[PDB]
Amino acid sequence: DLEETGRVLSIGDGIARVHGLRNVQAEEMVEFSSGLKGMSLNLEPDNVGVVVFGNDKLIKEGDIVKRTGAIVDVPVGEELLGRVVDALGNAIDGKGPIGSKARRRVGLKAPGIIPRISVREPMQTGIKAVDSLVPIGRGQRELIIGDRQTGKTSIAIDTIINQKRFNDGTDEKKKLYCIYVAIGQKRSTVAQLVKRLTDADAMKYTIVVSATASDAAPLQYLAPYSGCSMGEYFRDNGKHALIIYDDLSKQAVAYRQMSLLLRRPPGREAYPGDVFYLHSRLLERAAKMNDAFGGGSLTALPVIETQAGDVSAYIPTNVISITDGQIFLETELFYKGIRPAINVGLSVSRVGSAAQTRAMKQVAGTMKLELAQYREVAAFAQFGSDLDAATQQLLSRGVRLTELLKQGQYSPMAIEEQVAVIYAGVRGYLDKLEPSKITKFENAFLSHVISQHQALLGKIRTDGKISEESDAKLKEIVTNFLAGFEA
Amino acid sequence: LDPVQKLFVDKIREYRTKRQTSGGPVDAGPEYQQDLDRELFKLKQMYGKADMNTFPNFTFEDPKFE
Amino acid sequence: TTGRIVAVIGAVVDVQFDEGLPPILNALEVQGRETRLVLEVAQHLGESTVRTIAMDGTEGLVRGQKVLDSGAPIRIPVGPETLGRIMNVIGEPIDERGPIKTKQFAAIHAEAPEFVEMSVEQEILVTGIKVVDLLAPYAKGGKIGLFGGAGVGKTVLIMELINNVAKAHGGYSVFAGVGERTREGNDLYHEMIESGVINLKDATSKVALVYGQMNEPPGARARVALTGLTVAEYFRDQEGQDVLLFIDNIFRFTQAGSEVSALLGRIPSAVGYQPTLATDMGTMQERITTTKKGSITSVQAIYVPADDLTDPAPATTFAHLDATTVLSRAIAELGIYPAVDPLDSTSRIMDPNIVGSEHYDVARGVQKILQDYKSLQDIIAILGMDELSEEDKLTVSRARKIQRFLSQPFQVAEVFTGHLGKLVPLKETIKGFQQILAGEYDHLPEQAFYMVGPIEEAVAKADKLAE
Amino acid sequence: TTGRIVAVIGAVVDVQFDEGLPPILNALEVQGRETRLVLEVAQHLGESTVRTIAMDGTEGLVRGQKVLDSGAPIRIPVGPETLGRIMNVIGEPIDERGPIKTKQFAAIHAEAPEFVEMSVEQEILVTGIKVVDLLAPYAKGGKIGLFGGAGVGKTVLIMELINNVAKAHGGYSVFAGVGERTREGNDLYHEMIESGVINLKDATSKVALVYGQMNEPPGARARVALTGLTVAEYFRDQEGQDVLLFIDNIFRFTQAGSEVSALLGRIPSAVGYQPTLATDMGTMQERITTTKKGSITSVQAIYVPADDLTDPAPATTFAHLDATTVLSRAIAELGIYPAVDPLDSTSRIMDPNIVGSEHYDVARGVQKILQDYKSLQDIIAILGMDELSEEDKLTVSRARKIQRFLSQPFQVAEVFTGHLGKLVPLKETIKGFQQILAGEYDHLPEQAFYMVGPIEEAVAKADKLA
Amino acid sequence: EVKNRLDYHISVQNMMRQKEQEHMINWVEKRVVQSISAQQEKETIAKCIADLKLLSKK
Amino acid sequence: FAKLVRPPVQIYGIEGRYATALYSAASKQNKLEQVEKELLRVGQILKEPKMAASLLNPYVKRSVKVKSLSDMTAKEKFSPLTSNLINLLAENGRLTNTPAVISAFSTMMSVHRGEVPCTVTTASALDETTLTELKTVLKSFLSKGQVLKLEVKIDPSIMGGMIVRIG
Repeated sequence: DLEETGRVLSIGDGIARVHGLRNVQAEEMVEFSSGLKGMSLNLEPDNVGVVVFGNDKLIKEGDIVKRTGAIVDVPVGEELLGRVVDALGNAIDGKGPIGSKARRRVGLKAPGIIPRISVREPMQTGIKAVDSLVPIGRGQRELIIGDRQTGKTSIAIDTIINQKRFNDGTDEKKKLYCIYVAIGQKRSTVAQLVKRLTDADAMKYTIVVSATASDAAPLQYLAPYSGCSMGEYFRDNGKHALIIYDDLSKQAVAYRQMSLLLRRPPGREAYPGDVFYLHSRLLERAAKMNDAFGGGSLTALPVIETQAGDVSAYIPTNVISITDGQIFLETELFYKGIRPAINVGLSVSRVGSAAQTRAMKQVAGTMKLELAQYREVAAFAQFGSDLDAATQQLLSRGVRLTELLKQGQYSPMAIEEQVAVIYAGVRGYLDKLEPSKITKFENAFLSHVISQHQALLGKIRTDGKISEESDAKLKEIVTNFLAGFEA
Repeated sequence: LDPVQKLFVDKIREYRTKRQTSGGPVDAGPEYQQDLDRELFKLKQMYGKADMNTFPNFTFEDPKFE
Repeated sequence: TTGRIVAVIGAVVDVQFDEGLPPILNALEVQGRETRLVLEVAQHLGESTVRTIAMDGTEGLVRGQKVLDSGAPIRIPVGPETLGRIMNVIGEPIDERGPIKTKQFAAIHAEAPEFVEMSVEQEILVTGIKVVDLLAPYAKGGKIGLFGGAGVGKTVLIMELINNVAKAHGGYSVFAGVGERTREGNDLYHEMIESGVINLKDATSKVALVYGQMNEPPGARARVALTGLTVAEYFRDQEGQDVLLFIDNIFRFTQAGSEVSALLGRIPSAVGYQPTLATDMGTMQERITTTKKGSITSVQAIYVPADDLTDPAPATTFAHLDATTVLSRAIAELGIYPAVDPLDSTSRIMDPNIVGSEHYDVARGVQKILQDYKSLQDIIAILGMDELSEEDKLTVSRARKIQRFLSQPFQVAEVFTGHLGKLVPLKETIKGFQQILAGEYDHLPEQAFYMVGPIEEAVAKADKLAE
Repeated sequence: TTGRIVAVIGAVVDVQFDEGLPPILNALEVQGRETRLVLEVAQHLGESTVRTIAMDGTEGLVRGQKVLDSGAPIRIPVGPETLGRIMNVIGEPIDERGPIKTKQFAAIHAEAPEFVEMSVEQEILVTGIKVVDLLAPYAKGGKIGLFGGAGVGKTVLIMELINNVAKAHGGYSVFAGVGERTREGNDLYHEMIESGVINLKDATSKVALVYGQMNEPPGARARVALTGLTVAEYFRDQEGQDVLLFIDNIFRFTQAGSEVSALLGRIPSAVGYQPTLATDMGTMQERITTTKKGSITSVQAIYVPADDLTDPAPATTFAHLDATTVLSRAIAELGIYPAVDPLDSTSRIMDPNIVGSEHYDVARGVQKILQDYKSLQDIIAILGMDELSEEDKLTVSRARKIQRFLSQPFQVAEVFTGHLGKLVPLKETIKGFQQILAGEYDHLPEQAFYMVGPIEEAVAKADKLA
Repeated sequence: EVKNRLDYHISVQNMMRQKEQEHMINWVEKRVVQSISAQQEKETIAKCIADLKLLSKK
Repeated sequence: FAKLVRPPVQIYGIEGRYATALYSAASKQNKLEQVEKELLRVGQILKEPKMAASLLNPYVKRSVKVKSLSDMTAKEKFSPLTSNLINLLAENGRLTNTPAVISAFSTMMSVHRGEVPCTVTTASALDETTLTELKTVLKSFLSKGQVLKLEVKIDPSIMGGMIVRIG
C-alpha cells in the first residue's frame, strides 16, 4: 500500500509537515518510514503537523508517512508491576517483553461524579511527619513540592518502600500499585533509583515508567498519560494505584517546546495555557472511585521540584488550584540537617482526616497544635527567643516534637510504630529528655516496642486507633520504658 | 523461531547454518572473537576477581575482648 | 449547512462549510462525531471557513469530517428539571440520572437587561456571619466576587455559605461548577443529595447544578458559563424567582478564555489574556443581576492566580462587583476563620443609614483600628509583647481578642476542625464587638472570642477557658 | 551530493542540494571552499534545501556555490594520538604538531549508552579539597558541573583540580575547551608542556586537548562538545579508561546552540534559549557517564549566566549533576578560596551512609551551623549583635572560623595567591571542622583558619598570633 | 563470594551468545542476502502478493 | 460570493486558494481545458529566457507591474478572460508562482478527472483513473515483469529491512 501514506512534506527538527494521509484521524499515532510513531497532532488542511516521536536525524524529506491509523494506546497490565519500561512499554531495564500486552488508550477520560467516590481511606508513607502531619488518603492528586535530590526522591522512596508491607498486606487498600512516572529523570537518576526500588523490591507492585533526560520530549510528555490510562485501569479494577509524576514541571517544558516547534504557543512563562488543562484532564483521571470501579483508586502524587520555591509560577499556581494542597518541603531545615526538611505551614492537606488512622489522629492532633504554638513564639516577635514562661515549657514540648517528626535518611515505618513514638512525645515522657536524644530514644524505644509491644501494637494495629489496652499499656510503657531508656 | 518461509528460508536456515557449524559456527567471526576476548577479560575486571572456577572456602576470626 | 473539518488545530476546529455558513456562535453538530460535538462558530474566518470551537476533545477526527451545522447557537435543555439535576454545558445531564427533559430550550446566550430593568438601589442580603455581613453587607441579587484561592476550604467556605443561606433561602439556586474538581463535585454531589439540597425527590430541590469542570476542555468550560447563565435567567425572569447563582470559579472560565485567546486569534494581553477579557466577563456579567424581574445573586468564586488582583482581571471584576470578597490568606494563616481579607471584603452598600450606623460606625472604628492596629502590628511581627506603650497594649490586645471574635467556626467542616460553627445573627454581633470596643474583661486570654457564636458565647467560652 | 549556497546568512548556511537531501546531520564539505568548511545539515527544509550550519567563516560563498556532501554526518579521527594534542573540534591539530592522525574516525553525534551497562551507582572521588570532599562528595566518573561565575578563580580552580588530580590519575584526561580562551588554552598549553604530562614524547599524553574556542563560530563551539565526547567515549569504553573529561565550558556550547536558535528560524526559548535546550542536555549529557566500560569523570565548566542559576539553563543542569558544583561568588568576593557555595554544591552521595555518615555528620553539624548562621544574616545585617543570643554568638565566631577554615590558598597559583596553597587529606578535614564543633578554638584568632589546608596548620596560624 | 564466579561464567556465555547472535545476525544477513536477488520471482512474489492486493484489496 | 468547485487538484491555500477560483470560474463557462492548453503553451512561452527577465522581469524597476502582460500576452489572445487574472498576478508580484498554479491547474487539468497513486515498490504508478487496483493490476498487465521490486524496490526494504527491523 501506499495511498494513505504520505510523503514528508517538510522535516527538520522533528517537526514534520506531512504530506498526505489526508483522511487522518485526529491525534492519530502515525507510522513511519523510519518505523517510528508520530502524532498527527495538527491537522492543518495542507499538512499534517506531525510531532515526531523520537529521533529525526534518521529522517529525511518526502519520506513516507504511513498511517498507524491508531490513536495511541499503551500496553496495560499489572505486568508493569515489576517492570521498567519506557512509556510505550519498552523495557529499558532489559527485562524483556512485559506481560502487559493488553493495550489501552492513554487518554481514557476522567470519572463521573457518581462514579467517583470521596476518600475516606487513609494510606500512609512510613514517615511520621508525613502520616501525622499530612495523613495520606487514597485516590489523590495533591502536590508534592520540594527540590531535587536531597533524596527528594527519598521521600517518595520511603513511601514506596512503605507500601511494600502493604503490598505484603492485602486489599488495594493496603496493597498498592506504585507507579512511578519518572519524567526526565536521567538514566543515571533512574539507574540509581530503580536500583533502589529493586533493592527494596517494593518494585514488585510497581511500575517504573522511566523517561530519562535523554528521551524525546513528547515521549516524556506522554509518559504520564501512558501511566494515566494504566492507573485508571487499576483504579477501575479496584486497584489503587499510586502515581508519582515526577515531574510535570519538566513535562511542561517539553510540552511547550513541542508546541513551539509546532509554533503552537508559548503562553505565560512561555508555556501555552492548556498545559493546565493537560494536567487537569490527566489528573482528574486520578480519583478514588466507587465500587462499581472496584472502588479503586489512582492516587496521584504529582511532584513539582521547584526552582527557588517559585510557585506563583504558572504551572505551580495552576497545579495549586487543582491540588488540594501542596506539601512543601523546607530547605533551611535540610541544611540544619533537618531532613525531612518541611515547612508544613506550606504543606497542607485540606483533606486532613479522611487520610488517617485514629491512632495517629489522637496523638497528632494536639501535636500539630503544639508545634504551631511553638512556632508562633518564635514568630510574633520574629525571634526564637521567648515571650512567656509557660511557653518556655511549651517550646520544649514543640522542640521535642521537632526531633520526632524527622525521618531517617532512607527509612519508612508503619502507623502503629509511628504512633508509638508519637504518643511518647505527645503525652510527654521525653521533655524530660534533651531534644537530640529523642530520636535516639526512638532507636531503642522502637526496638523495644517492636520486641515487646508488638503485642500491644498488635492491638493498636488492630484498632487503627490507640485503644484502652494500648494506651493503658502505653502510659505505662512509655513511662517505664522511657524510664528504662534513660535509666 | 519466527516466520516467513522464503525470506526466513534465507534467514531461519541461517539461524542454524551458524549452529550447523560449531568450530567457527559458519563464522565464529574473528571480530566476534576479538571483542569477545576484550569484553571477557573486561567483564572479568568489572567482576569480582577471585577465580570463577574455584571454590572460596572459609575464613576465621577473633573479636575484641578486654 | 454542511462543512468538513478542514483543519483541526486543537479545539479550534476549522470547518469549511460548502457555502452554508451560519452566524457566529452557531452551534454546529459534527457529524460522524462520536458524540455530539458541538462547535460554536467563532469566526467566519472568511471563505466559508469558520473557526469554531470544539467544546469536546478531538481524538480521531478524520480529516474532512462532516459537520452538519446545528445552525444557531447551542440550545440546550433548560426548564425546571435542571433544578435538582446536574447538567453539563450542553444542557444535558451529567448527574447520570436519565435526561433533564425540558420543554424550553435555550440558546445560552442571553444578554444584559436594560437600564429601565435595572433596580437602582439594592438591599442587604444578610448571611448571619458577623464579619461577612459587617464588612460586606451583601446585597440581594448582586454580584458578589469571592476572590479566593482554594486551600482554606475555599470551596468549603462558599459551600458553607450555600449551606447556611442557600438552604435557608426562599428561592432557587443555580450552581455552575466551572473548572472545578469533579471529585469535589462528587463529594459535594453526595452531599447535596445528603442534604436534600439536592433532594433526589425534587428536580427543584432548590438548585440546578451545572458543572463544567477542569478536565473539560475550554470550549466546554467557557460555555458552561453561558449554560449556568441562561438557566438562572429562566428562574429569575421566567420564574420570577430569587435565584442564587453559584459559580466556582469564574476565574477558570475567564482563564479558559485567556488560555484560548491565543488560538482564538486574540492577543495574549496583559498577563496573557484574552484582550476581550473585559467583555467576556462584562457583557456576560451584565446578563446576571437584580432587575425588576427578580434577583440573580451572583456569587462568583474567583481564582485570582496566587490571588494576585492587580492583575487586570480582578481589577475589572470589581467594576462588576457590588460585593467583593478578597479572602486574606494571612487571616486564614492566622487560623482565623472567617479568614477573609476583611478590609478587602466589602460590599459597597455600607452606611450608617443603610447598614445602620451602629454597624457602620462600628465598622468604621473597626476598619480604622485594624488599620492602626496593623501599624503597631508592624512593630510586633518582629518586635513582640513590648517594644512599646501599654494603652496601646490595650488596643493591641483588644485586637487580639477582636480577632478571635472574627473567628466563627464552621458548621460543616467540623469534621476536620471538631469545631461546630456558628452562625451569628447580626445584632448579637454588632453589639458583641461593640462590647469589645467597650473592652469588657481582659485579665482573660485573648482566645476567649475564638470561633464561637455571638459574643456571649465568647463569654461562655471564657468562663470555660478559666476551666 | 552537491548543494548550492542558496542563502548565507552568516554561518547559517542555507543550502539547497538538489542532489537529494542526505541526513539531517549529514555533514557537508563546501566546494569552492578549499578551506574545509563543514556544514552540518540541520533541517530538511523542504525544497531540497536544508538549513545547515557552517561552523566556520563564510568568505566567498557565492550564492549557488557548490557544496559537496561529506556523505555522513561529521566524522573525526579518534585514536590515542590525540592525547597531548590540541585538537580542535575538527579532529585536526591545534597542537600544531602536524595532523592528529588516527586509525579510526567516528561520527561524533551518537547514542547515549543504554541503561544496563551503565553502572547504576558510583563512588565518591576525592579532590584533595576539604570543602569539596566533605561537603559535596563528588563521584568518580560522575558529571560534576562547575557552576561558577566569569573567571571567578574557577578557571584557576579547575587548573588546580587538574593539578590535584590528573597527575594522580590512572586513566587519562581530556580537556575539551568549549569556548575556551585561546589564551587559557595557551596557558594551559604551557602548563601542560610544563607539566610534561603533556609530554610530547607522547601524543599519548596523560591529557588530550580538544579545543573549540570562542573565536570559532558557534557551530564549531556547539560541536566541539560532541567531538570531544566521541573521542572520550572511545577512550573510556574503547580504551577502557577512566577518562577525566574536562570540559570548560559547556555553557559556551549551550550558548552556541542558543545563538543559532534564532536563525535556526526557531523561537529561541526563554531569554532567547532553545526549546530543545533540554534535549540538548540529554543528548550530550546522557552520552557521558560511567559505564561498566569505564568512567568518564565529567567535569563541566558551567558558566552560570549572570550567576543566574534560577536561569533555566543552570536550572536544568542540576538535574544532570552527580555533583553540582556551585562556586559562590559571594564568598569568592570575600576573597575566599575555597570560594564555593557549598550549601548549593551537592553530591547526591552527600547522604550519610554512603560516605561514612560520621564524615557526613560532622558536616551536618557544620552545615547546619553555618546555615543557621546564614539565617541570621538579615537580622545581623542591621542589628549586628547585642540583643541576640549567646550560643549564636559562639556559632557566629565558630562559623567565622569555619568559614575561614574552608579557605585554602592555591598551591599552583602561588602566582595568584602569593601563598603557597595547601592540600588536606580527610582526617584533618573531618576532624578539622569537628574540632571547631568542639570549639577548641574560641579564644584562638578566628580569621586564622583562613587560607589553610590542615586545621593543625590553621591552629598554628591562630597561634603565632596567639 | 563463591557464586559470583559461577554467575560470571554463565553471564559470559549469555553475553557471548548475544555477541554471536549480533555478529551472526549482521554477517549471516550480510552474506545470505546479497545473492538472493536473482529471483525475478521475488517480484513474481511481489506480483503474487500484488495480485493478492489487486484482488484481495476489496 | 462565488461557488466552490475542485475537479481533482486541488491544493487549498497559497495558489491553491487561487486555483480553486478559476477552477469554478473556467469550469463555469467550461473554458477550463481550452484555458489549460492555453495555460500549458503559456507555461513555457512565459518561463523563457529570451526573457529571463522580459516576460517575468518583476523589477529592475516597476513598469512590468504597471503592465507587461496586461500588454505582452494580452499581446497574445492567449488568456482573453483569464488574462485578467494573469494581469492580477503580474501586478500582485506572484508572477514566479504561476508554475505551481499551472501545475496545480494541469496535474489539476489531466488528472483533473483522474487518479494517481503509487504503492509500495512501484514508482511510475502515477496515472489518471476513475477506478483503482483493477487499473494498477492493469499496470501489472504491462507485463508483471518489470514491477513491484524496481524502480523503487522491495530489495533493501519492504521485505529486506523488515527482517532486520525485528532484530
